Amino acid sequence: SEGVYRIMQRGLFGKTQVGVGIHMEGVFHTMWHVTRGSVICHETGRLEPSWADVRNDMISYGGGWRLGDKWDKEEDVQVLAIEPGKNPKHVQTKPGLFKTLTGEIGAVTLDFKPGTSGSPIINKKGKVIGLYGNGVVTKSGDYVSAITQAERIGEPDYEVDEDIFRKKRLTIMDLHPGAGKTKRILPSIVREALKRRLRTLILAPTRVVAAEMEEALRGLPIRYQTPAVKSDHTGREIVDLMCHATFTTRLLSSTRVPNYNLIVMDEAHFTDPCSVAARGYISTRVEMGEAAAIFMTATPPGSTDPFPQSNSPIEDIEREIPERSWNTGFDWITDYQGKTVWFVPSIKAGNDIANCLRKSGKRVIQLSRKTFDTEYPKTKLTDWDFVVTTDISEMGANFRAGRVIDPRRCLKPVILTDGPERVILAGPIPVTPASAAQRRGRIGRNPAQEDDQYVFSGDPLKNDEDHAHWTEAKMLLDNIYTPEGIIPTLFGPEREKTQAIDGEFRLRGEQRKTFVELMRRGDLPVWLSYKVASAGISYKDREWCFTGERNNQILEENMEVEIWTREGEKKKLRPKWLDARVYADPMALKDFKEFASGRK
Amino acid sequence: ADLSLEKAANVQWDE
Repeated sequence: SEGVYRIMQRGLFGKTQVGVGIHMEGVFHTMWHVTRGSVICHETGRLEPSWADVRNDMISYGGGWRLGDKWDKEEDVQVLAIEPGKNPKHVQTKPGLFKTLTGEIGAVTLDFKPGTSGSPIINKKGKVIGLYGNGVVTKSGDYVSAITQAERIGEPDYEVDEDIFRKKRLTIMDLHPGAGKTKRILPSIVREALKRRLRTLILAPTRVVAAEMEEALRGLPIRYQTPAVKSDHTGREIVDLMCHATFTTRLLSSTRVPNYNLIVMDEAHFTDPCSVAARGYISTRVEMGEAAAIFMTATPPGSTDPFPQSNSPIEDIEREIPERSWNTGFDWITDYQGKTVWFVPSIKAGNDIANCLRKSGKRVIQLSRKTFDTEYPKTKLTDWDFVVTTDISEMGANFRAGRVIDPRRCLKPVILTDGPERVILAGPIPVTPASAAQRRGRIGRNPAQEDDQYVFSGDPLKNDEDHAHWTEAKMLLDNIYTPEGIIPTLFGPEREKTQAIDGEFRLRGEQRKTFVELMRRGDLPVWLSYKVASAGISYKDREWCFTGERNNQILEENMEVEIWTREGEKKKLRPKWLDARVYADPMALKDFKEFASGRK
Repeated sequence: ADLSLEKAANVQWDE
């Protein structure tokens, strides 16, 4: 509700007035120095900061600045002073316009006590034209207390939804996280969907993101869909929420294609083959006119700006960043007094940096594609200084940090096509500008005393047309059947990455069945599972993991890996087709071992 | 949280 509000602080109580703020329309406007970023609560709902002018001393809660009224030189204003422990009083004066060093500002020569800082300044019209900007005491001397406010904004903020529901229409939402968000926009469109009685699907990249949607949509009739279920259908006003990989593995497994006519994919830039595949299908369903869909992303496929916009200002520092352990030179890493996010190209690389900064006495959390859904909640819960992470953190991973150290690198999987066909982990090579923009994205979403900093190294590379994922999604995609007998294609811009012809990867009969199984139960990469299945090898049959050249022998910690089979024999792990991803990290390999023995 | 609100006033010019 609109008006004037006192700002009380306690814990342990405590209870003293720090300043005054103004709620107008639906947004709260007070001084920066009063809250300094701290959250607020009242009779209904908490308040999150989104806009703040650091030096200019003013902050906005629940969207950008809203106060649209200006003072004019030589006039008459009214400071509605809300003294701490005292009743509101209007104070009128003739406000002087004095010289600063930037230019010229208007102010009032009035003195009120600390904890009044942020009282409204009212014009003859009645609309608030500024805030009581302490201070005070400017040279020279006495006062003066500045008439402090920003320029009209614009946009910022705040709704309402365009009719993006009309079938055969696809929308990209260049959502800015920090303004709100899956907090404000997603329930808003979901609500509107139910009113239009549309078969709705929400697609969230990780599980823990979907879990964050679940609560952001508490009350709403929404059912999470376990991937261990081929299809679920209740036949009532219900919104399915699932992981991207759930959607595609369902489209693969079950023949019961539910005819959603609305599909909202959050973080639609995920280049995981499952996600690419999903985007492929959903796109074709839009084309059918059988569906309309929304793709939420800060960096839509195609986008190449490594420095997009943010709701909070980011400093972009370019430096040298270590790849192994360090000693001297790189003190700025350690010297920093705040929470940091660090992107490493691989899990192995991760372990160095951690071990190295662990010596400095820094509480570091490690993140990888597997450990993520088990390690990310710890970044909220426990106290820490450094989260080292792989590029998994590009998918809606929200951290409360101030710095991202991003050596701008990664490993990309590649299929070499000379003699034997195999997948290797190329690099570390430079990331995509999109992926850079995304890593940087983690930072600079909360207004902060110091602007958040993106500390990077090197220029990204656009071309990833040899990435396995694209051709891996093609084989994923064109093994999903449709009731209209149409072959699904890669989604628009993403098409130009695959040089393959449409459908060529199609697997007939119950080879197709194996290909699904290998991915779903045996838990193998798409390329691998494809080559094994299309060889007519049954899912139980494992004796292919032992027929390779000298070259194909898998290694673990510099030693030949030798496994104990189901029928019981020690055999050197030597796949026919070599896919690097199965041994790229211990847990992957550990898991592949279990498969190869027959215990899966 | 540790900060709170208390509605003390409404915005209007004194005629």
